Amino acid sequence: TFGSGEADCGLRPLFEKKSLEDKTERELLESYIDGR
Amino acid sequence: IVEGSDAEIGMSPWQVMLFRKSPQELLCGASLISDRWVLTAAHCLLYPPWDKNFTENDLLVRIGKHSRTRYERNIEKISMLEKIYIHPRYNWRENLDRDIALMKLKKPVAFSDYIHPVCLPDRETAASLLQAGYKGRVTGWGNLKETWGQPSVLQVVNLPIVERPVCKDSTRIRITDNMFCAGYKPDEGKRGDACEGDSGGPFVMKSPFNNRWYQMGIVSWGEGCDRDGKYGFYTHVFRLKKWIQKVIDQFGE
Amino acid sequence: DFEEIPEEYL
Ligand SMILES: NCCCCNNC(=O)[C@@H]1CCCN1C(=O)OCc1ccccc1
Ligand SMILES: *[C@@H]1O[C@H](CO)[C@@H](O)[C@H](O)C1NC(C)=O
Repeated sequence: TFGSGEADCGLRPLFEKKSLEDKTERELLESYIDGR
Repeated sequence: IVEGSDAEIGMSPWQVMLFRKSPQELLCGASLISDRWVLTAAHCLLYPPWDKNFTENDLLVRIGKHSRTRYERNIEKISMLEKIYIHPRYNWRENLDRDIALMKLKKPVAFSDYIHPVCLPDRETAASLLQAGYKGRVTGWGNLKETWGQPSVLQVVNLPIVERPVCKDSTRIRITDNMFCAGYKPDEGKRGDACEGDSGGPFVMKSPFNNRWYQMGIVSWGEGCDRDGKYGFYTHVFRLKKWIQKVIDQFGE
Repeated sequence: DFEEIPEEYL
C-alpha cells in the first residue's frame, strides 16, 4: 500500500513463500553482480 | 512483449489487466499495490491527442490472469473502479513526464495463490538497485511484434537498465529525471521490449537483501518496438513515491 | 477475440 510497498508484499505464494524459484529470476540476481 | 516468453503460473501475481467494457478490449497493463489500489500509466487513461479520456465507469480491472482472452473461472477476479487519480503535473503535451496514475478499487480484493501485491521502493532500495546494467523484468499481454501477433498467455522479459547519456542520445525527445530507459544495445545481441498493449505495466526488480519484489518502473513510451538503437522509457516510481503516499493517505488505502 | 465475461461485471 505504501513504502517498501506492503507487509507481505513482494513475496509470491507459489515461489518465495515455498522457497521455489522461477525459471529466470537467477538472471536478475546475477546482474546485480550475483544475488544474495 | 517482443522477444519474451510465456510466464509461469503465479509468476507475477501483482499483474493487472485493464479492460475496456465496450467494446471489450485490453486497454493496458497495471499493478496491484494493495488490496484496494492499482498503479498504472497516466497515458492509459488520458491522452488528448488521440482523444483518449477514460473514466471509472469505462473500465474494468482484471486480477490473477494468465490467459489473455479466456475468462478464468474460479481463478481471476474482476473489479470495479471507485476513483481514478492522475498526477497533477503529468505532461501529455510534450514528453509524457510524470506518466503515472492511481486507481482505487470499489472493493478490496482477496489475495490468493494468483493474486498478491508488489512492494513500492524505499530510498535505499532505489539507491541500491537502480543502476546501469542491473536487470529488471517486464510483463504483459501486448503485441509480440511492431507490425505482425498477439500472445495467448502472459509474456515476460528481463531487461537491463541503461546509462542516462545513452538514453538521451537515442532520441530527440527531452528526457527528465522522472524517467529511465531500459533495453539491450544493438551490440549486445539480446533483444526484447514492451510493445502495444504492455503500457502501464510493471517494471520490477527482486531485492537481494530481503528477497522481495519491488516495482521500480511503469511501462511509459518507446519509439516502435524492439528497434535497434532504441530503448524503452519507464516512469521512475521512486521519484514519485511522495505523490503516491499522499494520495493514498488523503483518500483511503 | 475476448471470451464473454460474467454480466454481473458489466
Ligand atoms: N516499445 C514500445 C513501448 C510501448 C509504450 N506505449 N506507449 C505509447 O504509445 C506512448 C503513448 C503516446 C505516445 N507514446 C509513444 O510511445 O510514442 C511513440 C513515439 C514516441 C516518440 C517519438 C515518436 C513516436
Ligand atoms: C477527462 O474527462 C473528464 C470528465 O469525465 C474531464 O472533466 C477532463 O477535463 C478530462 N480530460 C481533458 C479533456 O483533458
